[PDB]
Amino acid sequence: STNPPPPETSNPNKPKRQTNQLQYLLRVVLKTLWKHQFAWPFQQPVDAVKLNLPDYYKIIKTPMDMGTIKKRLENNYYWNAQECIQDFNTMFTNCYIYNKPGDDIVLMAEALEKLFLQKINELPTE
Amino acid sequence: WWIIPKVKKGC
Repeated sequence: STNPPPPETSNPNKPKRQTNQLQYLLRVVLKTLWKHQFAWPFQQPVDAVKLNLPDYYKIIKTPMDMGTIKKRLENNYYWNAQECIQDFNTMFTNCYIYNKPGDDIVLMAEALEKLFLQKINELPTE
Repeated sequence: WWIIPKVKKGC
């Protein structure tokens, strides 16, 4: 009936590094997706209270959104690029699981996922 | 913005 707290985005006990793949994920992948016409429902955690989705978090136990991913990248929360990629994949899969295939949100997620894959296919070598 | 949340957007 309430929203859960949003995912953690900062942790001073985790080691921190910057890598060229993590920089690409932030400056190319995240930035490109954020600017997309269909990004707005994905820029913050799903507000199941405001959107009147009382079962959202009864079904989705691993919420993820691009606002969280951005702040995780900015806080050097991720050590491996694959951690970040997994969060993007979780965000898309949540949307496909909760919603129905003809819903506008799913059409939006599919277009963003296509763009995501196009950018991930160009991920630079480490 | 949503006409029906998730189902139909209005923008």
